[PDB]
Amino acid sequence: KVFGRCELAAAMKRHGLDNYRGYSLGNWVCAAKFESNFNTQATNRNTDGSTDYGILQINSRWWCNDGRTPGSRNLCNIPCSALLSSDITASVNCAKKIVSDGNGMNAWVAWRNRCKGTDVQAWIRGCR
Ligand SMILES: [Cl-]
Ligand SMILES: [Cl-]
Repeated sequence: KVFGRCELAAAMKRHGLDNYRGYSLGNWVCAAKFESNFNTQATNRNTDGSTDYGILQINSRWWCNDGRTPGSRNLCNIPCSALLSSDITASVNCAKKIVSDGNGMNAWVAWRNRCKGTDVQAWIRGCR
């Protein structure tokens, strides 16, 4: 599923990401744009051998199991493939754990490099 921008904002708000750990909804939408281009099916291998999965590019070294990342933890207790669903529920629940872990949204490299410090509210402007 390639989400539309407002469509993703709606789904993230429904699942309770707006202001979760103090991050406004446009932070989450901006993270998704730059991590996955709003594509639930996105996968990208990282230099360390892990892979990032789904709409928020959640990593196989710590958060989900893909069965090919030595030293994997699976702190969200999910197969990584479940993060590619057209339904974002598992991705959102796992992102909640991630963002609660200590460094907040800085856990998302694309957020830190392309969203943090910018006008993130622009990402939900025009949406109902
Ligand atoms: Cl916002
Ligand atoms: Cl924070």
